[PDB]
Amino acid sequence: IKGILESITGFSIPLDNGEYALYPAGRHLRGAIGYIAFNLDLPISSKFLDFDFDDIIFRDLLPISKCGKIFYPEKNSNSLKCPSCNIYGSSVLRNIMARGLSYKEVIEGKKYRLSIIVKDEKYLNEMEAIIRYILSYGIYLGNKVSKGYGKFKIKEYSIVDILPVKDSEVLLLSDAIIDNGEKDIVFSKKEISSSKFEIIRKRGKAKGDIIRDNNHNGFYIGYGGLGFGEIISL
Amino acid sequence: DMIWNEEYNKMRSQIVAEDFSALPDMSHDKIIENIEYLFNIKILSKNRIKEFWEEFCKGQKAAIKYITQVHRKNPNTGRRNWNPPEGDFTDNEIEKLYETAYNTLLSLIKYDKNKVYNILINFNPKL
Amino acid sequence: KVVLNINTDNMCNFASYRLMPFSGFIVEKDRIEINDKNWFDMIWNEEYNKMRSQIVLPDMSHDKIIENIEYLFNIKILSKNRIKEFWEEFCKGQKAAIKYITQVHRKNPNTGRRNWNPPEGDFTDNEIEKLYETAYNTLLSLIKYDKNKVYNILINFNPK
Amino acid sequence: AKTMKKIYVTMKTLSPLYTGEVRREDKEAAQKRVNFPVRKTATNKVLIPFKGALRSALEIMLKAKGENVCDTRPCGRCVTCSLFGSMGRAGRASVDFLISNDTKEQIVRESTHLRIERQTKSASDTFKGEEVIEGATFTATITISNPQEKDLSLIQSALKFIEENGIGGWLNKGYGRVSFEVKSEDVATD
Amino acid sequence: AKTMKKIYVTMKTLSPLYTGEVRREDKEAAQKRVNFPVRKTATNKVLIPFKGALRSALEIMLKAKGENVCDTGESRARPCGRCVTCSLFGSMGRAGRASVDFLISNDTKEQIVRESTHLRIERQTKSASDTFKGEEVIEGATFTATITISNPQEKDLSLIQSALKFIEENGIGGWLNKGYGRVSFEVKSEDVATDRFLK
Amino acid sequence: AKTMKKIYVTMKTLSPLYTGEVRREDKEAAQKRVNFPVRKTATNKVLIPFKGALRSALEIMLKAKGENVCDTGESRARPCGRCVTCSLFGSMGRAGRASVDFLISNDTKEQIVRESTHLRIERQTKSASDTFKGEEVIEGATFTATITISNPQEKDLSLIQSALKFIEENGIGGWLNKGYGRVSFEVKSEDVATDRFLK
Ligand SMILES: [Zn+2]
Ligand SMILES: [Zn+2]
Ligand SMILES: [Zn+2]
Repeated sequence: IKGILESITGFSIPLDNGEYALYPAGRHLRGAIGYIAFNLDLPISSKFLDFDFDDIIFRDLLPISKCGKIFYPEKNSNSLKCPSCNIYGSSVLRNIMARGLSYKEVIEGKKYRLSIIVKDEKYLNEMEAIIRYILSYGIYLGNKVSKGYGKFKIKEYSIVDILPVKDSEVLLLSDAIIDNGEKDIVFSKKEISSSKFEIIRKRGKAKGDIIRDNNHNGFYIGYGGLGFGEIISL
Repeated sequence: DMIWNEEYNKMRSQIVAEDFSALPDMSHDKIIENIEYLFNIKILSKNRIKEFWEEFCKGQKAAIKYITQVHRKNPNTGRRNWNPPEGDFTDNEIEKLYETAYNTLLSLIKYDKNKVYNILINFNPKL
Repeated sequence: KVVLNINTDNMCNFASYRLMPFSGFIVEKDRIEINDKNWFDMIWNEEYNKMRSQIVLPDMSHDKIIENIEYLFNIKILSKNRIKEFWEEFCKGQKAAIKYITQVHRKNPNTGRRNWNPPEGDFTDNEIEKLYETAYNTLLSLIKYDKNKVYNILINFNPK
Repeated sequence: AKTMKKIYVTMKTLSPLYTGEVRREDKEAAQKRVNFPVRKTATNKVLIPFKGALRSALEIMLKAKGENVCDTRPCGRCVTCSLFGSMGRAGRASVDFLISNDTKEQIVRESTHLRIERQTKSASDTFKGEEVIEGATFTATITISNPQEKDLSLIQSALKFIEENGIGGWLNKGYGRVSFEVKSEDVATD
Repeated sequence: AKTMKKIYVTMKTLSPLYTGEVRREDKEAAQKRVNFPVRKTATNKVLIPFKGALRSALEIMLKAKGENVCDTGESRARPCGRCVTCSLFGSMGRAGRASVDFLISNDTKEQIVRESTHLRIERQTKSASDTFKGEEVIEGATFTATITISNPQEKDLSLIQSALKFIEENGIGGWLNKGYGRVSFEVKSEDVATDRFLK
Repeated sequence: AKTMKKIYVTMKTLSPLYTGEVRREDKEAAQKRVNFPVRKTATNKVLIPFKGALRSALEIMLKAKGENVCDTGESRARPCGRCVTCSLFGSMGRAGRASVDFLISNDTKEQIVRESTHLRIERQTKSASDTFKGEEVIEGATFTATITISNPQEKDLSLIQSALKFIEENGIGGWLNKGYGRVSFEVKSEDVATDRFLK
């Protein structure tokens, strides 16, 4: 499901070592949508509760550019540049000190990609319902969801077919998970109506690196899915 | 009764004729020349030009009414309401300059509002 | 359909009939409406603001410019507000700034008042008129320069 | 969870409103001109913290009427902890920011504030702050999940308390006095 | 904390009122016709800063009487917390107990604001050396403000009323030494529980 | 600061009095009938500017006496700040201590303001070459002002009373050369304490 999301209120997603990432990741999208499906008792909730399901792949929200295409990551850096057009990064983070609380927030108004993929007919009605909900009443990503930070309304919704990358020469669009990886990817898995919190920290490989690997792992999928690692045709 | 008569006179003072609701022609150059001549001999003064623009913005009819009120030679007194000209003039030149003011204002009555506004800022910048 | 937009409060009782002297306007439209003066003042202002809607280089030395503007800032002719206004004019072109110095230096024919601030001190009247003149030449030569030099030179005298 | 309440709250300012600009870079960029810039988006619309104001309104009102409501360190057993969130459990009332409908150039106006000596009657200090004009209509969409029965009453009670006291900053000078219009709804189905 | 005090202040202008425009864009849009604009709303209703006048009146009278009151009107004068003015109207720490609204007019600017000619006359020439225009509020204009007091003390109403007599004597707004701003005040006070808005 | 001088000024007209309308809208509404209206309230009571009259009086006499007293009558003339009339009526950095109220009449236009016919007579023909109609305040009309002096000195009563005697001599308002504005002043002074309003 290809789409364009526009932020009217900005978002704040933190990382470790006092960094905040440029773009909202697909793990945040997933967590928001699974909350939203919980609030509407949609039949897929239990599956968003599971961190393993790979049928629905919520990719990462990547900043679209003036080109209209998707900005692509750059190895050994903290920015993304439309190969089509000469950069997104380290100029949209904005330092915020609010009644004691000091954090960082990525400024609003920029347009990001809403590209999810659905490999079964079991959800087209369900996703439809979630995009319809995201359309009429918005979605929220990041911190301070109940304070209105992270407002994200749709700007475009197209149900357009998708096909895997018929290339073993693939560039990592986002942070893949490998057993001996160097970038520690940290995320979390709450459990509402159970009061359970956990911080999932797993090693893996960073984005913007070309991988010469004949596996091809379906469409992207590096191994976590549910966000995590993506790939693009080089 | 007295406060009613005073208030009723104040009422008709308002909504007179057609506010904000049959003319000679002369070139734009002629109009600047005549207003520029009558500015410097104190006939078309700044108060005159102000009340010109106030009666013009309420319509052409109000401007014709005010110009016929100023130019009206009163048969009892023989006095038009123009400001008397400054300098040495005989009587015939004085009435000819008053008729010049008559024709110039009645001819700019026919023009549009932005061709009047731009002709009375260089005499009245606080129009 | 006669609609009363007069306040029906504050109404006396005379001859077993309630009554209130009114003073307003009748408006034809379906409705024969009764409005007060405030309404006519609002409509008069709206139509008046609808009619007013249609409203369309002796270069001396740099050291001269600094010395002149130092003297005029000390004797209080070229003040902080006038420097800021001249900077806003020079920041909208040079012709605008031509018109602004023309407006300030315009001696009124009747009064003989130039819109500069009277020089603080004890100068004679011919000296005051020549001081207004060198204010005119100093500003008018500063319009002939470019934006960087005009900026650095005016910020010494108006820090904003 | 099968029922969800969306409280659509529009606002029109009756007094000039000030809420402080919160981001350090845009504050410092505006501090060359404005000593108190107003909170603005990158799309030039005024953002207003709304959750804390409604929360504070419930804590003073329910402390006065005698409910066991914590003073904000939450409790987790009070109904303000059920509405706007405890430290463990999340809040049922997810409150949006009160975004402006119009743009900065139409509703935000730079202005002068003073400090006046009390024996000389002259201006000792002078500073500039940006404020939002009156009649500028703002909207927010308060979301209450697992709606209890007395949620809309509590929200409108807080809303009338904000109309009584004000929102944003400089509330004791007279700023932030606003009027509120609410339209509710329920959300189910696909 | 279980009680709040509402003081509804209505004010009638006796000699004409001036309170200058603070908004830069509105003042500069008014500079084409007016040199001294009056402080208007965007809803075309005159606003008058009221908390500063009350605080200044209370500090002048309480300094004259001989309480331990400070002066928040000097250049870098930090207000303390140990006053009755700093308890009512605030300090750098604890906020003001009295929330004082703006004095917003009951009528629009078409009815009560009049553009005015003011003069400066030469002494020996006895002619008008300078002329300018300023907007003034007509006499008889009614302005409404409300002062809420959270955690009332007993002498709060008396202090607010004493400050209102001081403003009646001295004036509100600007041009106070030249006759402007002399007003009359009427107070309607009530005690309301803070749970007044709960159902 | 613990005391304030209050000068209650009761003025009575001995000649007809004219000062002029200053609001453009009331002047326009009155100039359909009256070429020179008096300055009036919206409550139909005549106002007469008072601070400029007292200040002009004091600068003329103190400049004739020889004291270092500045002239604020010249075009955009800055007050010095170090003279007597800068202390009493004001300077750039310090507001004047004598808050001078407007001369509000005791009566109303229908009792004191009378329309009037003025003439301009040709010197050779003895015929009325011109005429005009101006409103004017009658003789015996009583006006009330209050001068409130904060932090008073010793000489302030003598200065205000001397300036009032100068205004009695020379006139107040407009048309002073043709005989208008000749008045008498009655002074009731009283020293009050600044904490009088505090209960
Ligand atoms: Zn709690
Ligand atoms: Zn204190
Ligand atoms: Zn002086």
